[PDB]
Amino acid sequence: GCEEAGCPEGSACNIITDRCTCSGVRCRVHCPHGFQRSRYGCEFCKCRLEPMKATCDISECPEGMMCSRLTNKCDCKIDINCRKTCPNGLKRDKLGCEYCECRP
Amino acid sequence: GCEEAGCPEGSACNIITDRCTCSGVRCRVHCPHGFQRSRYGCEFCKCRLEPMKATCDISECPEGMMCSRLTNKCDCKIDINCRKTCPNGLKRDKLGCEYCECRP
Ligand SMILES: [Cl-]
Ligand SMILES: [Cl-]
Repeated sequence: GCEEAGCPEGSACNIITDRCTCSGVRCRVHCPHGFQRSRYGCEFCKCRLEPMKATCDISECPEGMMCSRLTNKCDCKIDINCRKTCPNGLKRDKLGCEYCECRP
Repeated sequence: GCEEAGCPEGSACNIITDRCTCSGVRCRVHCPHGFQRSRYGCEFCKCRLEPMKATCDISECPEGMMCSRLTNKCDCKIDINCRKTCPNGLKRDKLGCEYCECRP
């Protein structure tokens, strides 16, 4: 987890994987609602237009759904019933949810 | 200009400076309206919600205003009357326009 620890210089926290695999924001802009992220979980230097929901828990979620660490809403299917093998791993959608297609 | 040429591997086109100083998108997502950019002019892997205006010319512009290469709208003051010296150069705002404050 880097969501707490933080990251070595030259890397930033990926909010999806909670690993320091991101490059980090190449600026020092003040963003009232924080920085936007790529759908794969890295911040970049553009301000969000509205706040990210602060927290998410499975207990809040509908049947068959779980939290997205990208959106902190119950956006992701719990079971995407996917039996593909991928080198790059699976694609994520715009809500940061994996679905059953290999990353190109 | 990289807006046409394109960029060497490991770098991508900065739409503001038209120099290959960007890292490039670390994905192969299809975005119907293209990728979002940081306010300093680099694409990242999140899809735009609406299209960028395709083209901008000064002739379209109000008095005292010129095109933003970020937005292709007449967003920037032509004269920000700024006589600061900055190592990092001047800040840009969310429309990609310079204004009279040194980058931290
Ligand atoms: Cl911004
Ligand atoms: Cl996206």
